[PDB]
Amino acid sequence: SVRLTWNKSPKSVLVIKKMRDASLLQPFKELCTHLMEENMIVYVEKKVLEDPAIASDESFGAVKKKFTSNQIDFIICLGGDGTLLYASSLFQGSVPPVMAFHLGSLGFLTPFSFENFQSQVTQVIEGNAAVVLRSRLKVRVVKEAMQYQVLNEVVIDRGPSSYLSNVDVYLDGHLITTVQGDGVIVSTPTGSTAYAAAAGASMIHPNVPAIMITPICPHSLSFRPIVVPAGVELKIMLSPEARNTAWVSFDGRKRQEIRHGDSISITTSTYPLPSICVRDPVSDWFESLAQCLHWNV
Amino acid sequence: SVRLTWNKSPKSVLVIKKMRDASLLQPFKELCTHLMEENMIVYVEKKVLEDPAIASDESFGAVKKKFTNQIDFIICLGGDGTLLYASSLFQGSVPPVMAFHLGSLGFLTPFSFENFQSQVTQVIEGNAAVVLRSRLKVRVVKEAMQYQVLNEVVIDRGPSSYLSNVDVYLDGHLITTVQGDGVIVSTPTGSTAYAAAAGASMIHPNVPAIMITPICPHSLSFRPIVVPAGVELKIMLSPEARNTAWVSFDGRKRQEIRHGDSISITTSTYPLPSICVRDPVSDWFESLAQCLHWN
Amino acid sequence: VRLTWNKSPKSVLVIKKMRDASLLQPFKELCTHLMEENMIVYVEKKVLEDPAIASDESFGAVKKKFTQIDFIICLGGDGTLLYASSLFQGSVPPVMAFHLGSLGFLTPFSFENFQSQVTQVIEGNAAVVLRSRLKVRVVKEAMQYQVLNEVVIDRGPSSYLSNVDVYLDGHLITTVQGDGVIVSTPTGSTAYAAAAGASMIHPNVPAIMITPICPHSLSFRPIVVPAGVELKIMLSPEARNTAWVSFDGRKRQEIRHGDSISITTSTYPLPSICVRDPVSDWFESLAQCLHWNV
Amino acid sequence: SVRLTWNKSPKSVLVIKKMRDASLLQPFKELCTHLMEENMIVYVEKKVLEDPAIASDESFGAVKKKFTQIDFIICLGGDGTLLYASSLFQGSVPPVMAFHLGSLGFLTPFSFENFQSQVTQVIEGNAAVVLRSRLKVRVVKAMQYQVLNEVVIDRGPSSLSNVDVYLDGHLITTVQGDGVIVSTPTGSTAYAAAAGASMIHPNVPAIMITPICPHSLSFRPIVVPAGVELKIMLSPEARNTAWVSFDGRKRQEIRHGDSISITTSTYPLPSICVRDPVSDWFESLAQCLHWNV
Repeated sequence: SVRLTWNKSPKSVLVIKKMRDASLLQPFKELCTHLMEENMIVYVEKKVLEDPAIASDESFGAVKKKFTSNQIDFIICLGGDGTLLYASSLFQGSVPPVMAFHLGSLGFLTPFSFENFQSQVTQVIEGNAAVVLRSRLKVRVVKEAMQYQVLNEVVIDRGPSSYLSNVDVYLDGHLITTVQGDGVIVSTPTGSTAYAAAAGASMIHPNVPAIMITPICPHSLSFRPIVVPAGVELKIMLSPEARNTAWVSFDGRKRQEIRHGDSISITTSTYPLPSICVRDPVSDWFESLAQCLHWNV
Repeated sequence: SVRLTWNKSPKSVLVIKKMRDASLLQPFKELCTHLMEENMIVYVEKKVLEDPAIASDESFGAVKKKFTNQIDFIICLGGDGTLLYASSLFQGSVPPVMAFHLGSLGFLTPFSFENFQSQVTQVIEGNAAVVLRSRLKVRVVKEAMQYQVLNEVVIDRGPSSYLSNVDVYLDGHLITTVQGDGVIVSTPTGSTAYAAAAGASMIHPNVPAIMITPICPHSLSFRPIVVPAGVELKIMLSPEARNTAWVSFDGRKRQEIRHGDSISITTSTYPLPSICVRDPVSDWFESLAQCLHWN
Repeated sequence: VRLTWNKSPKSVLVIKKMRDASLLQPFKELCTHLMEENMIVYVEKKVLEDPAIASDESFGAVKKKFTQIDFIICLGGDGTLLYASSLFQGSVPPVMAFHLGSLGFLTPFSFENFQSQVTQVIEGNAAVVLRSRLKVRVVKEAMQYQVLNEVVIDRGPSSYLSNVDVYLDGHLITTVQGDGVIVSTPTGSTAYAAAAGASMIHPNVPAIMITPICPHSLSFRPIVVPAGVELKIMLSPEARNTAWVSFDGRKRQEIRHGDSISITTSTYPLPSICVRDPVSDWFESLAQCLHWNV
Repeated sequence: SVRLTWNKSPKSVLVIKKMRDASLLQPFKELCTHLMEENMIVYVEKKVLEDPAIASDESFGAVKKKFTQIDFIICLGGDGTLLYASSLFQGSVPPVMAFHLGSLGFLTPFSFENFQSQVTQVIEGNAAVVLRSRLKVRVVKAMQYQVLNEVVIDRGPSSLSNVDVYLDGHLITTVQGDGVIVSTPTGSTAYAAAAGASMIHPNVPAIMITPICPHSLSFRPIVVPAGVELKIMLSPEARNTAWVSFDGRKRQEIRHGDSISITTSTYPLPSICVRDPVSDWFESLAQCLHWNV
């Protein structure tokens, strides 16, 4: 039940929109006006302020000139479960608190509703609103060097190919299983409702410190989606007696092939992602399950 | 349980080897010598009799010369892939197929290689039980190309990313729109194939039905369904989708399907008969036990 | 599918779900219309004795005209058609099931404009689904049953694992260990069998399902076998305690070491009339009731 | 990485046997003689030393008199003995070492071969342990229970079940079906696994909620933070009694006014690992339930 900690009053706001959506153009204008109305410096993505849709409207040009890594104090995200992934990408270090709004479809990371947004934003800036310290994974891909921070899942699966994958999974140098099938969806508790859920994984509340291992259509019918303690060091590498190679993805981002020499190491990060909740960590998660994924209906 | 009907005594044998396996050389040589001992014409794949392993061994050159709608009986070597190749090579009325498992045992390879001469003589002379395995007549129409599929036809997100939105029409009615990795519409014989890894139930090959199984569906309440055999399926991309989908036929040629393309699936009239070592039922459960660890 | 009455229908057997006030008034409207035509109406003798139906003197006018079955009309959801099969161990006549409120897998017909729908079934030809049933025979150290949805062998007033052997043509296939088994017809694939992880089978597939209840082994999945097979389930000799058998949520009887149960597809199917077609009715039922898509 | 802290050298040992097995009769004699050989008091259940098998054998009568606050627990049997060990210790339970004579379970890491050398290491040296979580359960009609594997609320001698589940005062779900199998991470490999639950390592501090054959096709097992307050009670509608079981112990009947509350206990069960907590758990998966062939 961590409430909040500002230390110094907020002054920098990084507003990130899902883009490529006309429906989000108009609500973006209203929020920026109110945020700019208060004595708060507003950061917006560099590419966002130069789209033809935002450039054509000369009415909004009044505040466009007042826009502007390590000085962001608070993040506002527009969009459902596709924007918070991008927010974590720009912050490999300590990411500030993130408040996500759902305009239409409601996701697992977007509790706040857009109606009466002025009152909700003022409460976060002035008052205290409860947060969930969501866990993240740091993955290192060693080539025979390149870290990543992953919020939902890292997937090691067969890319363009036909043969079943044969990749070995190590847990603290104590090789546990060799998964044969499409792949594995090693994931955080936040990703338990993500693509990992489609593979038969159980749904973990984001306050449970753990790392999940879930196959994608395993060949063995007794292979279950285990979950391991948070502080363990994983290591996934191709088995030496295995034809064809495998591809790795990071929250639906850059895909790079791993061969008989490359190894990926997974460990829980020390820089969590705080997401603000509208009511409380427990009720919002269960409300999200029913409204989005139909947990009980 | 239909046994056998030769009409005329067998004279042509088509032997397919799994290939790319040195362990299959000597048993193949022994079987070919035994078959050539009898007055039976032996057909072997043309590109099989040109490998460096089969060319270097000059001892086998004594019988190498005697090789060669004209096949009466099929002998298969390999596990669960050789019968796929045989079905691919025979788009019409495929003759009876007998499969031998040399090491690993599959769902389509009941016969053991020990005392192979006696088993082959019994199959040729006597009557042995068969399973008339069903196949699918998939037709892909472009904005023209039929295939016969024994295990499964898969429509999934191929060399690309992002979710999939493809519509499934059954007898002209949109039954469902599957979102996820894809769908594994398959025969009962494929119920133990990759369709099984996606959560499908295990259907005995004497059940006349067609299965529909998703690959990691987005909705938690979307269970595999099985539909009557004599149904006409039709899978095509949803109009409100951007990324195209890729279709595979038993792990064979993959072709991307765009908005204007549709695939139609219907039970074939040319089944694949596979001879059983003991009976059509017990062999399936034995294969489930050892091959797949059913319990 | 090409329904022929041979002789025009004259006997109608109406079964109500009972213990439901909401079904009292709709029952009155249908019986008046059915009695309006020159058609003998059969109703269960215990139906016309409830205080609710006796108190209303207005309906007493046609109560006397109630009373070899040619056609069956059912009211209720997924619980009435099971009772309809119970009274007919032989050739059950076609059954038309109405849903008032909740919609089930056995009840396609909507109660609105029931007069037009009933007249079409009586006069015109409608489409039917020949639902498969199981001839279950229990032999002690003989009681024969007909089961439409499922026969379940599981622990009852006790709490321990189960070790029961499943024989298939004398070639015992597995010893299921866990809660039990839900051997069932395709019509029961949208029932308690489905709650155990069974795939949903269209009722035109002629096969028999075997679905465990919480099996102890992780790699043990529901199987479906050809319809014409003879199943035989009996307790394993090296197993303590006993198991209990249920027939569509009906009488339970304990089976001990010497008792065996034999299951075989019946030769007397249950014809259920569909509103549009055998296929699209089933898929609509999946979405509206079991949420197969959402 | 805490391993063990005896503080005071062990002097009291409670040896509990799975019983009802002739194969376990002989190994029981060997261990008790060796444990009594060292200057260490041995406790045995009072009903154990009265069976015809133990009374008839006059050879073992030499030390039968010397049997008699427990400092260390030795268990014989597979996955059925530590449940009995938890029952006798509702407070702080001492370290528990379990031997698998034949069948290999999840709470029984130690093998009986070269037992004497293994016993000396535990008494003298330090061995790694798993602080397994337990659930304190209150049934209010205030009879508490401590549960190691699972508490099950399911239909019993009857024929669906409509029972409500509350989490910190909020109705999270209403489960319809056979019932709910709320369990600890140690119970994830127990009958909770047969219900479709994922397999949780016993070092993950969480509480699992899993249905038993739920009516809805989409009702996935959920796992919640350890320090949360569960409260399960019958729905006001669908008046039919449900039954509650605690690791297969006394099955009670819950009516409309009965409530069951589940929270993580503050008295864990320390089970001694054989080589290390991580590798031992994966070894048990391969042999017991054949996880990935």
